[PDB]
This record gives sequence, C-alpha cells and structure tokens, in this order.
Amino acid sequence: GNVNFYDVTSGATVTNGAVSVNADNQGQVNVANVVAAINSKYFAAQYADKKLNTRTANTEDAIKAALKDQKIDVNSVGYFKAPHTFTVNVKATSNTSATLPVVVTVPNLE
Amino acid sequence: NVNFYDVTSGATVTNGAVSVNADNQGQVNVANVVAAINSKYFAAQYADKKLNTRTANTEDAIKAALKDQKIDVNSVGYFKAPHTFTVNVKATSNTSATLPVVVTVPNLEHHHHHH
Ligand SMILES: NC(=O)c1cccnc1
Repeated sequence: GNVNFYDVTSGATVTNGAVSVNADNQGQVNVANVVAAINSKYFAAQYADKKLNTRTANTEDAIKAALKDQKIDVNSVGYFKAPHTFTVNVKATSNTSATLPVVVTVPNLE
Repeated sequence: NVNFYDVTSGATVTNGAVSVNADNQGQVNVANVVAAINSKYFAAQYADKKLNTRTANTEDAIKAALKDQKIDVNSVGYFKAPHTFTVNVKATSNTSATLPVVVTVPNLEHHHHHH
C-alpha cells in the first residue's frame, strides 16, 4: 500500500541511500548527473497484488533544495560548485509518501 | 535469483511460518496447508523494477515433509497432525530457491495459557 524505495539492481527495500558523483577538474557538477546517479541506483514503487507499480520521485527538485539549504546556487543549465557531501531527501508520493535520504559524495575535490 | 516474498507486504522472506488448525479428531488436510502457505508466500524473479512470479511445488513439498516424518496421508489428503514440522517449498528459475516453512498445529500444543 505504502510507497517504498528499492535498490534498482536487487529489488531490496531501502531506507537510506548513497551515491558518488565525480566533479570536473574545476570542482563543478551538474544536477542532471546527480539525478542520473540517484535514479539509476534507487526507485520508488507501490507494492500490491504481487506487483511493483513504479512511482516518479522528485529527484531534481530534491537536489536543488538540498544544495540551496547548504547555500549553494545552481545556474539555469544545472551547474554548481560541489561540496564534499550533501544529503538529498528524495520523495515519491502514493496514489491511494516515502522519503529516501540519499547521501551524495563528491570524492575528487582538490 | 528466485526469491520468496510475503504476498501482502512484498517483503523478501528467508524462513516462513504458518499455523493450521486440526479438526476434532486431530486430523489436518494437506489442502489446508497448501492454502495457508500459498496465500501468505509467493516466489518471483526480480528484474528491471518488475516481479515475475514463479510456481512453487507446495503440495509435493508438504507430502515429502510428511513422508520424512513417517506420517501417512490418506487418499483424500488427511493426516494425523504432529505438533510442528518444516516444509521446504521450492520454486524454479527460468534464467532456484527454497523457502523453509514451519507449520504448527496449535490445537495440539502440550503447553497453553488456557485452562
Ligand atoms: N554509489 C553510486 O554512486 C552508484 C550509482 C549508481 C549505481 N550504482 C552505484
């Protein structure tokens, strides 16, 4: 009945997530690359009747909101100066909500 | 890669357990054990955000468990219930998994809070 988050590859339910994203040599990251990393690794679904019904997460919005809470601006094409780490609260809602806290690490900052 | 899952929650299960009541004569029917197990647990192969259900051999597993306990089942599926026994339910892969299920018959327990 509830939306849960799941590991894309195993299908196991998850409560906490983590991904790594490499910055470019100038320490910049694009939001679209964070979105792709998170959404490739984790998905949301409502389970019923031996079936998973996928639900869209607000990954992009969640990333920008996490960055703004760390006082990091993103430009109109999605670039920002990355911190070493930030936590994204990825949300998916039900039809009839779940939040996955995903720690993003940017490991290659000078 | 085949796993067993709880029918209602969808959570993966390693070891299952069910309770099945005997009749007044202390007999249980295989069909009631089948229904108890299969109503609660199912097998599936997970891939690509999708569950692909697989058939379990529940009835055969029950009869094999009962045979190994030297418990005879009659032609209409009735047997004299032992207190608790384990059934090894199997499902096969298309690309293969066993769920041990503990079956207990509660009307035949030696200890009980009731008076
Ligand atoms: N941990 C990760 O950065 C990650 C991202 C996507 C898939 N698998 C792992």
